[PDB]
Amino acid sequence: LYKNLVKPKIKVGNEMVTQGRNATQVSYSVGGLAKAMFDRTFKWLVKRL
Amino acid sequence: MADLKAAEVEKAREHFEIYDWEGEGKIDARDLGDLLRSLDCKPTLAMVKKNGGSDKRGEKKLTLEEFLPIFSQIKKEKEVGTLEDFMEGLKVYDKAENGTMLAAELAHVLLSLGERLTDIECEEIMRVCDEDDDGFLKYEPFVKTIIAGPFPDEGK
Repeated sequence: LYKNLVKPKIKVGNEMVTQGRNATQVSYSVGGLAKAMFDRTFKWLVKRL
Repeated sequence: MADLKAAEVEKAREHFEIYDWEGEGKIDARDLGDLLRSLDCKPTLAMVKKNGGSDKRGEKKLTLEEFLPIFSQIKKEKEVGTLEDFMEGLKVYDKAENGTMLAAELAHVLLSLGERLTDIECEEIMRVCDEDDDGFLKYEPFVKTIIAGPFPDEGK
């Protein structure tokens, strides 16, 4: 879990670089996973309903 | 293609963030010289100005967005140098097959042609030597300490 928020994996085509996010960006980038997750529970309900 | 790895991006960030003396995130075009040098790419001032650099101070300022398309160009150079070129080169002094070099004769070659060193830097290059009169250095320990750097095993 933790690590990847601060220091991501950026694969640009054929090259991969680890580099740099921030404080507002960790409590953006965790959602992030809660961007996918919230909008997929939203979409899960949209489907279900 | 080539592009900068996570480790390399950290090397480039650290040094740049150090060079921000102002508090705005920028480097001078003069300071482009020793910045790349600390980044460990070894260039001529000719290589520095080739990518937008200055003799003078107070000319142009470059961001990291500018600086990285400098550094990712610089990495292409192949002819950096080895040891053995320098051996072959510094052997030419000989006259009697001794590999030994008199002090005046050795300061003068450092001063005269090239990007050049000063009077002052020659006083420093001599500093490590002690207690040999009329007055001989030697080609092999000399070159090896240059490539070894400021702290091989000992270091002052």
